[PDB]
Amino acid sequence: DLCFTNVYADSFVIRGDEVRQIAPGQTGVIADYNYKLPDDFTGCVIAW
Amino acid sequence: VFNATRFASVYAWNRKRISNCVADYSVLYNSASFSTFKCYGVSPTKLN
Repeated sequence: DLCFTNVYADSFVIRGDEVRQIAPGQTGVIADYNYKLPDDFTGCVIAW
Repeated sequence: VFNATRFASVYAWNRKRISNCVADYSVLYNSASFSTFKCYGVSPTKLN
């Protein structure tokens, strides 16, 4: 029921142990050196 | 204490009162050999 301006799909591959790292506010080498989310994030995460 | 030869049981858990030394927590943080790293009163980046 919602409508958006632009959508940004960001896709990559990480190690399966690094899934908890992707949440905003988390801190850890994947989340600290090569991908960082802001705490005011608005979207969804999908991992498989 | 981390690369120790032997650890003990949970009912006879070893306690070491570490005192009088220079601490650095970045390498302990940055080591990917450690699977569960969660601090409960301080955000780990400020531990430096």
